[PDB]
Amino acid sequence: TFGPVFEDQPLSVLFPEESTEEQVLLACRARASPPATYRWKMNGTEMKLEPGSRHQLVGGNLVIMNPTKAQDAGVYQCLASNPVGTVVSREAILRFGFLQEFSKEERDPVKAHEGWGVMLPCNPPAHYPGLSYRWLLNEFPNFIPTDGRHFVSQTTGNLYIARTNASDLGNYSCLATSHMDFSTKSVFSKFAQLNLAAEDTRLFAPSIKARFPAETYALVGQQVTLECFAFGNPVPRIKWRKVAEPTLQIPSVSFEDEGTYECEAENSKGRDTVQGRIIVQAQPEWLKVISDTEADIGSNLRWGCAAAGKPRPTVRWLRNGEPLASQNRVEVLAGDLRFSKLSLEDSGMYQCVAENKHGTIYASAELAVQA
Repeated sequence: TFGPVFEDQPLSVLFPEESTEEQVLLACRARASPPATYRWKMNGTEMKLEPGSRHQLVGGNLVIMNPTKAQDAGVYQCLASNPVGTVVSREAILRFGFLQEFSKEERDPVKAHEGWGVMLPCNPPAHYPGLSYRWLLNEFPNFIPTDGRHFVSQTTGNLYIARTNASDLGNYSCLATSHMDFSTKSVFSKFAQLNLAAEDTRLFAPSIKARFPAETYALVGQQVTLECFAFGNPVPRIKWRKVAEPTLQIPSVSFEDEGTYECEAENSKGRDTVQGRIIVQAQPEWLKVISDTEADIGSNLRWGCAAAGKPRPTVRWLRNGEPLASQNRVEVLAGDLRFSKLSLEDSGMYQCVAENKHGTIYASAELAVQA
């Protein structure tokens, strides 16, 4: 006979607001002898799963009836125990995917001058997760092309023109698109009128008005997009370097791509520059983990775990899914479990828990003290 070994664990779920399914599963199972009983935790609080209930346990599996952001969004964790002891699953995040439509309330007039640079605000509906942004001239689907006189941000979704013309006269609408697992959804706004008053004849050294953060935090492998677009006359040219498009794309980052990046808006009259720093981070991943150990009574044990990733993660310890700190019999150091002479009250499940700002991983094993 033996203690619980996880055969499947809950993974984070993006339940789309809408949906046909009137429920949401969070999987969990463990092989154990005798058969393993299950418990659940939400946001750190334990779950009441009861008879005539809405939070239903189906043999290890958590099934939540009619889920809502306002009631169900959060962090869930499975707990698998039997006479031998408890182990705890990875945390799974339950999030809700939605996109509202723009207000049927008309847009604020945005009037500028010909030759002047002008920004048109998207100001988009409530949404999760992040969106694509395109803009529309007069009708649908009459798209604005991104060419250098035009720029649509993928943060704010605001349209930018560096210099206005006679060709830019018309009505404008922001089209927000959400991409999720089984559905794309595009919503667009009421049409704002761009009025263009008397032509300015003057020239302006470029001013960057679409910047990118002082610092940008990304994981290894992530796509990275820094935005840099500038007002100016004549139409400024975007230049990038490490210390020719307005957005610098990094298809998959390695650690080398860390450092200060510089954007140069430069027309013939001057140059505006902007500097930001990319920090390359990484998830905790298991370098070494504890194994099911069979030990004699009164013996000693050197147990250990270590994890990679930036920043260097912190190794916790759990006994039967309970925060373990150093105590009479047991010694604790970062990722080290030293048993100063074993008792039978040690025969249980143990886990090491490595974690940083980016994630928390788990590794478990059974201790069996024998005579």
